[PDB]
Amino acid sequence: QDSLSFGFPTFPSDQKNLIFQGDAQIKNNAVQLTKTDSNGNPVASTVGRILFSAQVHLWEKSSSRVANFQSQFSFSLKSPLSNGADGIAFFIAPPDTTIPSGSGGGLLGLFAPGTAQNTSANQVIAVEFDTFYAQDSNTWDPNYPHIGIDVNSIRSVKTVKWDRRDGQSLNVLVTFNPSTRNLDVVATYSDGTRYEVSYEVDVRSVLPEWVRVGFSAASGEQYQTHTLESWSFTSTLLYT
Amino acid sequence: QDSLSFGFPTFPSDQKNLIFQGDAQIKNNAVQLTKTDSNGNPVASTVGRILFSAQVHLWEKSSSRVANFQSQFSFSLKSPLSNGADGIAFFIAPPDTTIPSGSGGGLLGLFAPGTAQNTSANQVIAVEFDTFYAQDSNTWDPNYPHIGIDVNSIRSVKTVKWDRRDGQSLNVLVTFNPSTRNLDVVATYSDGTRYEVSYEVDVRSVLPEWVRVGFSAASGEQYQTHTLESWSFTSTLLYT
Ligand SMILES: CO[C@H]1O[C@H](CO)[C@@H](O)[C@H](O)[C@@H]1O
Ligand SMILES: CO[C@H]1O[C@H](CO)[C@@H](O)[C@H](O)[C@@H]1O
Ligand SMILES: [Ca+2]
Ligand SMILES: [Ca+2]
Ligand SMILES: [Mn+2]
Ligand SMILES: [Mn+2]
Repeated sequence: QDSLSFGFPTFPSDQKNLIFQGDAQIKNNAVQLTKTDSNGNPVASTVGRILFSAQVHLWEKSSSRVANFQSQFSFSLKSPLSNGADGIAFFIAPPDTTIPSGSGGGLLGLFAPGTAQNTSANQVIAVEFDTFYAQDSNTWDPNYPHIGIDVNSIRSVKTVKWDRRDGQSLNVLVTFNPSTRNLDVVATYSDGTRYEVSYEVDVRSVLPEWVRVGFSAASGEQYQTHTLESWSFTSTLLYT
Repeated sequence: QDSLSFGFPTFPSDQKNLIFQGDAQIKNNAVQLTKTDSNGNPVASTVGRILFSAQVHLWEKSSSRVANFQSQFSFSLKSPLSNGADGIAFFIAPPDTTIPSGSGGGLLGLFAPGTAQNTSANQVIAVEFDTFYAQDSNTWDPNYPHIGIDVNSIRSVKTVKWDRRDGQSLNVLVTFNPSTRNLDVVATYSDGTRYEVSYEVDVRSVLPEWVRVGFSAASGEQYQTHTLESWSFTSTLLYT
C-alpha cells in the first residue's frame, strides 16, 4: 500500500498484529517492554521490543517516491531507584530485524557490541530517550540524560538535554518530511515542558524500501520500567 | 489497533502485505484474481483470492464497541465469451480463511458445495458481483446479473439487478455503520450509472472479533478476467 495508518489508544491483552521480541508483554492495557516481577517492579538484565506486523513502504525506487510519516506515542518510566536505566527507543529497521546478541543495557536492544558504532555495519534509524550515561559503560553518551537521533550507531548524530521524571508520561511526536528530509522530534510533559531535536537524513541511503517500525527498551545493571501507553502511526508515499 | 487504514491506488508487483491464495497474482499494476494465459486471456477452472495481512479488529466484546468501516475499490471484467463467469466478491472472514475444497465456479471461492447454503456452517460476509446465473447450475441465483449481499450463504440475502460491461471499470463503496447496523453498497460506472443496495446486519453475531478482509473470484466452465485495480480500506472501533 502507498499509505498505511494504525492507532493504539491503549493496548488490550488480545493483540494480533504485534510482533513481541525478548521480554516485551502486555500488562494493564500497556506494553511493558522490559521485564517486571509479580508485584510490577522492574528487574535488571532485560530487553524487549515490539514491531507492527505489517511492513511499511518507506520509499519506492521505481517511482522515486519517499514516504512522509508521523509517529505519535506516550510512555512512562518508573523505578524504586533514581538512576533508572537504560532507556526506550522508537526505531525503524529491515523487516527481519531481531534482538542482536549482547545488545542489552546501554545498547538498548538495538546494536551488537562489536559493531555498535560502526555505521556501515547497521541499518537502523532510532529516536532514543536515554536515562543512563555513566562514562565507563556508556562511553558514547553526552554526560547527562538526553533524547537522541540514532542513524546506524548508538552514538547519536544529534542530542538534546532531557529531564527524566519518574512516573510521568511523556508525549512524543516524530515526523519525517521527504521534501526537506528533516526528521523532527517533539516531546512534551503534561505541564508544557517541551524538548525538540531534528536532523536531516536521506532515508533512502540508510534503509531498504520496505521496513518495520516499533519500540525497544533495555535495562542492564540499573533498571526501570519502560511502559508504552499509546501509539499511532501514519505513512504516505509522496512525490517531491 | 482500534483503527487501521491502508490504500492501494495501484498494485505494483513488489507486494509485502498481501496474502495470495489460489491463482491470484499481480500483473500490469493490477491484481488478476483468476488465471490468464501468456496473452492475458482468461481460462476456465480457476480460483484466486487476496487478503490484507494485518487483522482487522471488527468488534470488541469487553468494550462493547463495533467498527465503522469503509472499503472503496474498482475492478473490471473482460471476456470474449457472451456469458463470462463467474464473478468477484469483496469479503470479510475469520483470519485463517482458505479456499474451500470444490469452491470453484458459482461458489466464487467462498463456499464448499456441501454447506454453500447452510448459514450455520459458515462465517462470512461478502458483497458479490455475479455475472453467471444459469438456472440449471446456479439454482440459488435470480435470473439476471446482479450485485448481492451474502451472509453465510451463496444464496444472497439480497440482490439488485446489475449490468455487466466488458472492460469498463466499476467503482464501489461498501460501508458499515455500527449505529444503524446498515451495510451499504454503492457502485457506479464512469457514465454515472449507479446501483445501490443496503442490508441491516449485526456483524457481532456472524463474525469473530478479529477478521481479515479481501477479494475472491472464480471461473468454472465459462470464464472472464477479474481484475482488481485499486482498493482503500479504513476501520475504526466506535461506541455502540
Ligand atoms: C554497568 O553496566 C551495565 O549496566 C549499565 C546500566 O544498566 C548499562 O548501561 C550497561 O550497558 C551494562 O549493562
Ligand atoms: C456449468 O457449470 C460450471 O460452470 C459454471 C459457469 O462457469 C459455474 O457457475 C458452475 O459452478 C460450474 O463450475
Ligand atoms: Ca545510555
Ligand atoms: Ca452465479
Ligand atoms: Mn545515548
Ligand atoms: Mn449470486
